Order: sequence, then structure tokens, then C-alpha cells
Amino acid sequence: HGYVESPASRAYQCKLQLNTQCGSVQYEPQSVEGLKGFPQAGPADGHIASADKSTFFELDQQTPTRWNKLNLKTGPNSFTWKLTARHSTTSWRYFITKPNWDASQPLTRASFDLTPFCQFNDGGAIPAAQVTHQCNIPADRSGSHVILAVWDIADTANAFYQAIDVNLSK
Repeated sequence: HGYVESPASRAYQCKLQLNTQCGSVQYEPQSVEGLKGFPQAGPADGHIASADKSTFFELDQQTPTRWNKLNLKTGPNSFTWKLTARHSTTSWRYFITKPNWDASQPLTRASFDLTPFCQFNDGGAIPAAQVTHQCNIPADRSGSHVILAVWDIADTANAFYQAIDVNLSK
């Protein structure tokens, strides 16, 4: 429960009315929550970013023209989280689809590069209610693709991937 302010996830974009059909998330974007266990005890394919919840189903299913594909660059980027919870985190991770992935298809576990490119495993970091970090997006992941950002809670078995759809460049 919280959202990433920038890069603007499809959850936050729905409230900004840049995305539609969330129904719920377009009025409360910080509603997003999910469960640890990815990939073995994780959601079904096409429900991976949704954490197997219907209100986040549009947050996993995209067509390449359905959302604002934010025009951003590879290399250093900022990642500013806005948390409605004072409790501790145990990890932050970011991972992407392959550069030539099927972008009108549901997110399968096979469509990803399952290795996170910027995992920050801080085990017990009590947040300042906001968590601004910076990280470097890989350069060979340019073009139109999705980037999933996950925040793992320390206190609970919760973790949720907040996807942002982008048109990246190098």
C-alpha cells in the first residue's frame, strides 16, 4: 500500500487519468498490495503485475497503445516512493521485460528478464514515509517495454509489482 510517484506506474497514471479502466485504482492509487512468493508461489501468468487481483488486471494487461508510454532514458533515473505506511521495508527491486517481448500479450514469467537490475535489499529500513532512491536502467533495454517496480514489506508477507509502461531510449 503506497505508490511510486516517478516513474509513474500505471496505477498512479490511472488516477492522473492517463490510464483508464482501473475502476478502483483511478480514485485510490495506493490501494496496491500483493503477496511475496514470486515466481514459485506467485500469481498466474498474466496476473503477475496484478498480484492476481482483478482491480490490477489492467495493470498487467497492456496493448502497445493503451497507456501513456512515458518517454524516458536508460541510465540513471530517480525512483520516488510515497508510502501510506510507517512500517519497515525489507527490499526494493526493479525488473523488466525482454527488449523484443510480446507487448500486446499478458505478462508471462517467460517474457521477463527475471534478474532484477537494481535490487536494494535493505532489511529493516524504517522509511521516512517517502523513499527517494536512484538507480540505473540498463541501456540494452531501450524501446517500448514495461518496467515493474516492487516494494517488499518487512513486517508482513506482502510485496507488489507496480508496472509502468515506457517508450525508452538510449
